[PDB]
Amino acid sequence: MKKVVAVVKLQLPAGKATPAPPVGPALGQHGANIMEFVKAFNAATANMGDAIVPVEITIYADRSFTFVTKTPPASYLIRKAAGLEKGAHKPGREKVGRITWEQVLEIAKQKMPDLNTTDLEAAARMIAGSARSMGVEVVGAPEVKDA
Repeated sequence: MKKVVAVVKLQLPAGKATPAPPVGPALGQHGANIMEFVKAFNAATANMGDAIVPVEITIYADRSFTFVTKTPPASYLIRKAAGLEKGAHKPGREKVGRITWEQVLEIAKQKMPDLNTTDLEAAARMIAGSARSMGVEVVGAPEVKDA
């Protein structure tokens, strides 16, 4: 028994997971608990939705699998900072989706723990611009003449 003894470096599909992974035995022999493995996975990938995520299941001989990923594209925290209850629907004049500049920033800041990004303006345009993709507006974005 020592520090990290097995690292499962590979891709994994959010949700759409099952007792039939490429590892299975290569992971089961550990003795741990498969269902537990998948549970925490599926359970988190389910809490976030089905998708694809690169992971390196850091397994320590003490029989412990360290590994957690999340932070969906936008709706992740946008859902709150925005204000989407039921969701999208037929066109309407109600107009919804208003996030503030600082809020999208902080949300666009911790968004890159070690990603190839450090420019606020980039991550900003991402969360914001992405919002534009989705269908939201930012209360902060000067670019219109007053006359």
